[PDB]
Amino acid sequence: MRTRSTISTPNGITWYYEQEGTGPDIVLVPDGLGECQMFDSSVSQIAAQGFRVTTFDMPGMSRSAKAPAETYTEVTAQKLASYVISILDALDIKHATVWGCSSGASTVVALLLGYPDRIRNAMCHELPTKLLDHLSNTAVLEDEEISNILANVMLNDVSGGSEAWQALGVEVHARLHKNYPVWARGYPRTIPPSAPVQDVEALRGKPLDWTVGAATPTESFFDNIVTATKAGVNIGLLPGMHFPYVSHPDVFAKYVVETTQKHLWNSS
Amino acid sequence: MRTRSTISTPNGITWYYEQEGTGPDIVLVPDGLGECQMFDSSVSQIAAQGFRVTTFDMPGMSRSAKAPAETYTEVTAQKLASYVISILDALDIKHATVWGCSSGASTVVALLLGYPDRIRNAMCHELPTKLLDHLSNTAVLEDEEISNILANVMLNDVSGGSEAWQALGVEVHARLHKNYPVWARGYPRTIPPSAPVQDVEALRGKPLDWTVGAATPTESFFDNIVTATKAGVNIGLLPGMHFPYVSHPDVFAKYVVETTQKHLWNSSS
Ligand SMILES: C[C@H](O)CCC[C@@H](O)CCC/C=C/c1cc(O)cc(O)c1C(=O)O
Ligand SMILES: C[C@H](O)CCC[C@@H](O)CCC/C=C/c1cc(O)cc(O)c1C(=O)O
Ligand SMILES: [K+]
Ligand SMILES: [K+]
Repeated sequence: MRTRSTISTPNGITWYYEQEGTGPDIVLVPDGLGECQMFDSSVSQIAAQGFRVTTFDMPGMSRSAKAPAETYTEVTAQKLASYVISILDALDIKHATVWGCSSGASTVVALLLGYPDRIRNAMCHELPTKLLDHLSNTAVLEDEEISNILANVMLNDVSGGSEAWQALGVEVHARLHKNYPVWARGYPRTIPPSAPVQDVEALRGKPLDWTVGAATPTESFFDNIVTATKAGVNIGLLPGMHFPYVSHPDVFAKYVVETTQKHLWNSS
Repeated sequence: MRTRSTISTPNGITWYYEQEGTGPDIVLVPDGLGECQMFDSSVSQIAAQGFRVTTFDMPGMSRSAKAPAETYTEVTAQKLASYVISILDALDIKHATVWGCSSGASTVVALLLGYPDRIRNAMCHELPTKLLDHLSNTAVLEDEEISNILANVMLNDVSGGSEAWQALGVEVHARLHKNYPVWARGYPRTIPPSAPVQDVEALRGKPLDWTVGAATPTESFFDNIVTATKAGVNIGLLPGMHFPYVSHPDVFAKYVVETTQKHLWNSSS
């Protein structure tokens, strides 16, 4: 029942995407690694509740690598939001619920603020607003050292579940291996300063639901809790750390379905 | 030089207390384990910046164990605040800056709200507001089972620094071993519901500075960040987890000194 295909947008990107289901649109935007196979289990569980679920590899990453260099260098939330609107346009998705973690979180808040008529509601998880020099500094290393450093960070520091992370399988980890240097060179130096959470009053009353990982060290996304609370935005936790859709797919799917259902009720 | 002595209060407690320095009073209230040797390095560093620093073991715990049963059973923030005021009265400490973590955090917020004339400013760290059934359930086990379980929890789950925690040494850990069953039977069922942070508007504008451990899992004191932000109370992080005065004593001491200095400036302003 899964459609697995490609679509070309006039910004030069040939996207790999997947779709499943019929009903209101739910779009799952990847984290910075850009790898939509991380949503595989959850896409079927969400679609089975009466939704059309769409996800895709991000430009320059995995199977969406046929893209111009501007789409995967000096990347900002605003660039990514423009790229996601281009694929929604191409797929004729007029009104979508959106999820994103990491740069995906920055993307979905930029989508909700920038394109309000297009976005039913946004779920953001672990939105990066701080420059971390130790990750910025990986951008100047050789590709093999970047892949080794970041593969270890994901598995041992922020996966929220090392066994589920490894169980993504050899093919996915081979794609991630190639994505690590693209991510290092294009994301950590430019994504955090582009965070669309400088104007707290712009977030107030918006259909935004914000999460942090329950096991994430407090320091990592402390600022997300403070910002959400200042804006009166719903803020809570999902199990695990940076990849709840990998570590806890059934909890993740239930959250996405229940949050979408809450906004469908409110909308009527 | 450090005073190390005992003093009795008319509520029946014989306190073990330590004091060092001259200047404005800073009082370091222990966490639930009630063991003031955890502050030993910090007391000297803080006192050296021009403060009189006082600390003590808590009633029923460590060297303050000669105390009536009411002082270490059915413990609440408000009971602990009344006990701390008793020792501050006994030591003629009229106006104090106070620090506390855990049940100590609940105690210092209860002190600031209940005795505003006595408290210059309060620093609270990791204030418990939720009942945890797995900790409340230790109370029915045998003393040795409680000590073994909670010694392991403190080292592995909340110390913030296994080397520093173990380096407290045999004397301290032998006192903690005896305290674990007292704490388990007296604290976790009654402290969280007593949290004095249910009235958010009562906190607004108060001289309160709130911290959580940087490495603490986000779930543990998520509610503290939310509450502090709702109240407009200063909220930030210290290195480590539940025992920054053990894991990072020099950072802890600098925080206490700088926060006290900030409020001395504001008090004159
Ligand atoms: C206090 C912490 O525990 C210290 C270690 C934090 C480390 O493990 C986080 C690993 C995932 C990185 C996200 C991130 C980082 C960055 O510098 C820029 C970004 O754009 C991102 C992003 O896009 O998500
Ligand atoms: C989501 C988290 O990771 C789950 C694990 C949290 C666990 O490891 C922390 C242990 C520290 C507890 C202090 C405390 C707690 C309490 O419920 C009542 C009290 O009275 C106190 C007190 O007296 O100090
Ligand atoms: K699950
Ligand atoms: K230190």
